[PDB]
Amino acid sequence: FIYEPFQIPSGSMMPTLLIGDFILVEKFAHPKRGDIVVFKYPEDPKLDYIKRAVGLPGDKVTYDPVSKELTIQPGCSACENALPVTYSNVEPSDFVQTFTSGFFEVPKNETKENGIRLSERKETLGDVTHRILTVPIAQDQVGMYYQQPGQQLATWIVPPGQYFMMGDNRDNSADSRYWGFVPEANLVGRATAIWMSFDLRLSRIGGIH
Amino acid sequence: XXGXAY
Ligand SMILES: *O[C@@H]1O[C@@H](C)[C@H](O)[C@@H](O)[C@H]1O
Repeated sequence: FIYEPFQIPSGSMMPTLLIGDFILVEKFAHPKRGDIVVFKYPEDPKLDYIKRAVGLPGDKVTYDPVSKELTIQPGCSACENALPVTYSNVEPSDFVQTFTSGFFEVPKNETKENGIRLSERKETLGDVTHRILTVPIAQDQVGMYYQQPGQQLATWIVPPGQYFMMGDNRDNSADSRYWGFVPEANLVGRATAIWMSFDLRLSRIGGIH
Repeated sequence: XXGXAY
């Protein structure tokens, strides 16, 4: 297995990956659902993106922008079956976002002026659980989504050999919702570890949770 | 290495 280091400059994967993390990526030789995947950006392959592989080839992906919850129906290209997906109670996150924008780690009992407290919950997609963050005052403008020809707004059927990527910082992630699918050829590898974290956040070094 | 990932 070949391993490539990457730095995380954006908050698109909060709280799983924070700005200032240096990660290791294990290059492929296929990603499973829920994998944190680094890939070459389709519109501009000179740029590398990191998102969660939320949709696999053949998946019917539906996103409710109000509840900010996903519905997945696998192997459907009159669908056959539905993937077990669960959501935990929404609770305050450790983070406050200011409104341009920036992220701060504020104590849950404290408040930051000109800021909004982000919400946190656990999303389970079949076998894998991870956290997502949501901005309580934000909601996607479905009209800005990438619309798949033949499909309704906010529903996508993942073509064979391609993937649907979504960030964990749900309201702060330029992902498959806006720019479409990620082709197999574009996949770089799977994120495995945090080798180093600058603000030094040595407590972050280890596995990805 | 040390490239970025957005
Ligand atoms: O590459 C760096 O991070 C991304 C998110 C920004 O758009 C760039 O300007 C750099 O700061």
